Amino acid sequence: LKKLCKLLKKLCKLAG
Amino acid sequence: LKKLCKLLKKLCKLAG
Amino acid sequence: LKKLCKLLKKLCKLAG
Amino acid sequence: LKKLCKLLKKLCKLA
Amino acid sequence: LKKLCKLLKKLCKLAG
Amino acid sequence: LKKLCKLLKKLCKLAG
Repeated sequence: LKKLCKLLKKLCKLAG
Repeated sequence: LKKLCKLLKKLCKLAG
Repeated sequence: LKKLCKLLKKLCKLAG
Repeated sequence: LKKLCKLLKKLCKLA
Repeated sequence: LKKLCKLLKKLCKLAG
Repeated sequence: LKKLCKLLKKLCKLAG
């Protein structure tokens, strides 16, 4: 999923 | 495994 | 996203 | 929960 | 990486 | 945390 992969990416950015 | 769940929880905590 | 973390938390809880 | 697990299964399988 | 895919698979297996 | 995110990015980049 491109949606699952976009959400994981935004979780990483918000956490960093 | 119990380590992965700990990192996923902390990622979310920081993300939030 | 809040649901992903929420689904990931349930996944980790059921597994432990 | 189960759809996510298949998406994860599908992600690892697609890589 | 191959180790991540293995734990995710274990997390799901156990959680069901 | 940073390692997990780097791996997830790759999994997502390799997958598509």
